Amino acid sequence: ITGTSTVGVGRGVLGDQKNINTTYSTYYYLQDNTRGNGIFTYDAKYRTTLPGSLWADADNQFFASYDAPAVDAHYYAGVTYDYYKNVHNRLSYDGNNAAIRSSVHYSQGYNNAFWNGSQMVYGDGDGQTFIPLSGGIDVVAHELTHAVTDYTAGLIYQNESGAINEAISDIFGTLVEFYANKNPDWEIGEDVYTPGISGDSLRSMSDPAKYGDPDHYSKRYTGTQDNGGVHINSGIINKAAYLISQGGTHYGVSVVGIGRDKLGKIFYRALTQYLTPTSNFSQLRAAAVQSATDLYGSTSQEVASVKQAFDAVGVK
Ligand SMILES: [Ca+2]
Ligand SMILES: [Ca+2]
Ligand SMILES: [Ca+2]
Ligand SMILES: [Ca+2]
Ligand SMILES: [Ca+2]
Ligand SMILES: [Zn+2]
Repeated sequence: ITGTSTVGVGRGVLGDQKNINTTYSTYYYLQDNTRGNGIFTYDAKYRTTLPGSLWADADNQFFASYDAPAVDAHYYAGVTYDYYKNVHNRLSYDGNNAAIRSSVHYSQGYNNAFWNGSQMVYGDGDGQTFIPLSGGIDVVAHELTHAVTDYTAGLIYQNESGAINEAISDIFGTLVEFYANKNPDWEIGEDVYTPGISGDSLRSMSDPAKYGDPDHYSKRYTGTQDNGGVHINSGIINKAAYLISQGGTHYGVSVVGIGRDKLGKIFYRALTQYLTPTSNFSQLRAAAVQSATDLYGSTSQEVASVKQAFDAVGVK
């Protein structure tokens, strides 16, 4: 990890070639010195001990199929870092250029990725439900957005707070996907979910109900599974964010879209200035309204659209 900065080349999960920032010191390591205090990618070697070994490669070429998840975790973490820096003027997830660490090849057949409070972790999937999860830029950015949330609002991962936490990760995962401008959509995980099946995804922001997730507060899940429905009730907020950006009429309520850039600015402000660990949906609405008010004025279209969107999904 002390060495010379260089640039290697490899192929990612989906077979695309990309340049990656590496560090040379006997081996070439997946250590990007160009961004903050660095982006580091580790090999968990099919175990669950973390972080594993800093990824070392003999020739700075990453075309082996074992390499692909590392390439994409390393690259997409850099893209995510760039999004936050360039769009929101935020230096890494803590605002002080904290090193970003990811481990790939976690466990065997593991159909998930997560932020664990210290680092990102990516399974390879079982090859049927998922292919390696770092192949999805929205997934990567979703996970690194959990780190942002943890250092800012600190939304507890349960019940309504947790659903907001999840939605924020989907929202910013999608915004990063649009920033990178590679096949962007309002779906989550499409690139890595069900390689056998075209056109599906893990979750939809444009139509959460496509996969049985609620799109109105009246349909919220009230039981105990999934920490009180954090991945289920996120759909209510996701739909609201989609409406703020894109517009539409939902349960008879019409929303004029204000676009993705303003969506991002409003929700970033809400997250960093107004939300707290125990914020519920009604407080999110208030925070988003206040944020839009701060940015655009109390009689703006932007404020009106935020109100309309939350009315559309039944959040007062
Ligand atoms: Ca190599
Ligand atoms: Ca091997
Ligand atoms: Ca996409
Ligand atoms: Ca997507
Ligand atoms: Ca699929
Ligand atoms: Zn999440």
